[PDB]
Amino acid sequence: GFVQASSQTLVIIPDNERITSNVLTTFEATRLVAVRAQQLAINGSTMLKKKYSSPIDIAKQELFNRKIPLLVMRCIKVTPEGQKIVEIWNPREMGIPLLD
Amino acid sequence: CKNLPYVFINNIQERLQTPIPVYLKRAASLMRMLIRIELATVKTLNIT
Amino acid sequence: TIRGIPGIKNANVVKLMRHRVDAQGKLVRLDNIYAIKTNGTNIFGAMLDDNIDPYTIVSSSIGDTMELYGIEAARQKIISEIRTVMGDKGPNHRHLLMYADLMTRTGQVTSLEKAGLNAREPSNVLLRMALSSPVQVLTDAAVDS
Amino acid sequence: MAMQKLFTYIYEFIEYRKMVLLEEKVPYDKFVQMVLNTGFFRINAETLNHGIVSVFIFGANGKYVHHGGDMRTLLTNTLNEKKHYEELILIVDKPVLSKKNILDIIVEQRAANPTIVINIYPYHLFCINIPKVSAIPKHKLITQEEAQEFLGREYLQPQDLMQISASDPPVVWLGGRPGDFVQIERPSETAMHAVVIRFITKSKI
Amino acid sequence: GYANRKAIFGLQSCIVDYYRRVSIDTRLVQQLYGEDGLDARQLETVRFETIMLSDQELEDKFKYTGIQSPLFEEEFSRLKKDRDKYRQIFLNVENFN
Repeated sequence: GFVQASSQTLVIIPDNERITSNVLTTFEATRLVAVRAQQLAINGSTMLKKKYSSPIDIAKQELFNRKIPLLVMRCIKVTPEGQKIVEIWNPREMGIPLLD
Repeated sequence: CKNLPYVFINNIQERLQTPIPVYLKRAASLMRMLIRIELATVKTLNIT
Repeated sequence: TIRGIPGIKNANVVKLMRHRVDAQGKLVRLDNIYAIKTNGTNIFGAMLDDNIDPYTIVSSSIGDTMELYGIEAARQKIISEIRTVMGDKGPNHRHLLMYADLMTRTGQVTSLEKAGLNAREPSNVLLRMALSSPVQVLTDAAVDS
Repeated sequence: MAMQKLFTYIYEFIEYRKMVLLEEKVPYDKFVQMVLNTGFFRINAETLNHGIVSVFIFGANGKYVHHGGDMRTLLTNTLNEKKHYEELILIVDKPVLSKKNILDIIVEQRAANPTIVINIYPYHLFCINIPKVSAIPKHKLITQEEAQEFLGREYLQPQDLMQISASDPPVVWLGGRPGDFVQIERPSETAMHAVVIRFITKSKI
Repeated sequence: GYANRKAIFGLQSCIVDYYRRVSIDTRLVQQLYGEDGLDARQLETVRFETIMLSDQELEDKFKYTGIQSPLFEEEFSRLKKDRDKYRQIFLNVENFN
């Protein structure tokens, strides 16, 4: 039979209708820093001003200084008509948890 | 205290003052209760 | 039956403390209250007695509570009975809430055995294969598609 | 002493469900006399939407619970009576719930009468005022529009909610049917109280 | 180990979603995690002062009489209602245990 599931269309909730929190979870901040540190290990191209000798410190400082070039997508629902309703959050405009 | 349950949603809906689900009002009941005791007028006279 | 209610072997007399609001609005813990802690459960039998308060029958049996009171009372009964086993170093209340809410989410009290898993997540073949017996679970999955 | 408790709390059950009694209430002695001789007692009540609800209390030694023919005859003649029936409550002793033949007559009368709700309940379900039991949280039926608004805000389907049987004693005293939603306000030792919404499913018997 | 492995396989699918609910892939197990939405590592034991007080000690300690405005009649009235509701709920919990 039709094993292949049909393609989905990405439905982005307008920014004034988002229901999830404006504060990053510790999981999300850790994921952002890990992903960005791996990207820097790939390229090394950053807009951070101060010099750091490791990708991890550059990633944390980019998150803390609100310069991280990543977006958080929170998948809210998969409609059985084909839509994938998600929320897009900008970590540069979000609260940052206690990463100590 | 009236805007306390918006901790469970976000600051966008708090600014827009959208309706709050009933189960989220109930989840802020102990913190609403505690704040009204510890921030009572008789206890906050020396606070600007 | 010559005397007593069926299902209960021994009935003791215990002293317990309860709170109450006075006419002056004060909450006072009353220590001079005598209960009957029985040996064996029959909620319906104790309910039919005119010497017992029927609205405050506290059975330790989840199945007895589920049958007579419902799933929401049985949820509170699972919480209470796990608390008793845990003791004084018992976990936070929200971990007891997690057991009871899972065990009662279908409207009936399911177990943490392979029968309860099949009742809550029947289509999760891989989870059910990992628990107890893959060959049996795999055989039904292939047959049932 | 199930008969004595039933004689009071069945009428408490009728009042809690917001119905008007149709016959004059007889005293308890002739209630037991009619249960022992006629084999059952019949209580009729009228709902706000003019539906008629009849409750049959069957004695534990009566013929209707031991012989399926008598039960089939009684149900056939009562359901053929020209009344605006909407709900029949057949209160039987607990062991009767394990008799396959009686339940077979029950489900066959259901099949022959698709628009009439037929329910058979044990004794203990009407031997208390179930809502006033301390261990039972506060149950309340909610409308389909409110439930739809709640589910729409939550991006949920009715099949994702926690579910509750229609034979649950609080739901029975509410009169909840499968497909309905019951909001339960329940005590919490973490938040001092909580609210859940459950989806009412089919009765087990 | 026997009880640990059976408890984990029955509960491991319970995961917090974006509404702070606990569900099994779509199906609600809790409308809100722990009914308060909190982490167990972020809790402090705190005493609520009004619970044990009488009607007169409550009005002596918490009713403000410096300003003769109807606001403070309402502020104290909300203190009694919270006090009464707390007593009602947890006295009932004392009943079924």
